[PDB]
Amino acid sequence: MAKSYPTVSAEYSEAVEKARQKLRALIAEKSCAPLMLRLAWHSAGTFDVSSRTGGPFGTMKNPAELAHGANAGLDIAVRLLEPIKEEFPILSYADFYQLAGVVAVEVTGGPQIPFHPGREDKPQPPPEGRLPDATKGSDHLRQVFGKQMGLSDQDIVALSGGHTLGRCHKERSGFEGAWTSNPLVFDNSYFKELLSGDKEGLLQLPSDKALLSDPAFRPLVDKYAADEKAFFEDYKEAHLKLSELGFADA
Ligand code: HEM
Ligand SMILES: O=C1O[C@@H]2[C@@H](O)CO[C@]2(O)C1(O)O
Ligand code: NA
Repeated sequence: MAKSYPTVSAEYSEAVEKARQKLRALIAEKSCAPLMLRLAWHSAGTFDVSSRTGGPFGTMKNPAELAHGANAGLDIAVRLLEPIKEEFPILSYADFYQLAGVVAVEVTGGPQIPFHPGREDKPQPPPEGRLPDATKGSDHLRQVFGKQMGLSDQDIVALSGGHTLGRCHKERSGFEGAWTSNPLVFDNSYFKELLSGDKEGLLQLPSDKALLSDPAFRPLVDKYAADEKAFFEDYKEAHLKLSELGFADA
């Protein structure tokens, strides 16, 4: 009941469904689901509840936001998706990029995340510096996900499981390597690799390791490593919340 979703036209809803189908095909065919999940997350994760600035309002299309250091490489994702966007002028970029994130999780075998249309494209990007710093720890994660975005500790641990997709690139973040042996498969392997310690061929960031030493985060890592269904349930809830920060609040 925390949300009151806007009414959109039948034509808007039809465009969402047709765009979903085109996104499913493109993301699968080009093997770019991890990049598209990162696009949606960096679009949404800039929300700050105290000022109600940032969040999933289409501003990743803005070259000034693409130039943020944390967003290196997301210009590739924006350009890959633009041919589909041009077929759906009625849709906001805000909705379109969050739909891409939902589809990315779907096509890699993850949960079905609900999607509610109607986000506005806002003119001003957030200030640079809202997103989490991979070199920091649990206090920082709580400041960013908790105090800025308004999400819970469970949400932090479940959303970190998104690193079951993809990898770090030396020219983008500067880190290099994949978290899992199956970077195009959405499963609970991220938590299993965390628990087993470091191993050759795989990467862990300091922010990942912070989940192991924190007394509230660690039981959730244990849970998700043992129970993929529980991970999918909590991930679905957290991604839905993330994708709607600042949107349709009652
Ligand atoms: C918890 C704090 C987080 C930190 C510190 C963090 C940091 C990073 C870094 C440094 C990269 C590498 C970028 C590159 O070099 O290409 C990355 C990639 C990625 N992030 Fe995270 N991230 C966090 C949370 C999340 C969340 C919440 C999600 C989505 C639910 C997510 C999804 C991804 C994905 C899928 C990739 C791989 C992208 C690709 O393969 O192109 N991350 N993240
Ligand atoms: O998801 C992704 O799409 C890119 C594609 O080139 C293959 O791997 C990538 O570099 C990626 O991980 O960013
Ligand atoms: Na994986």
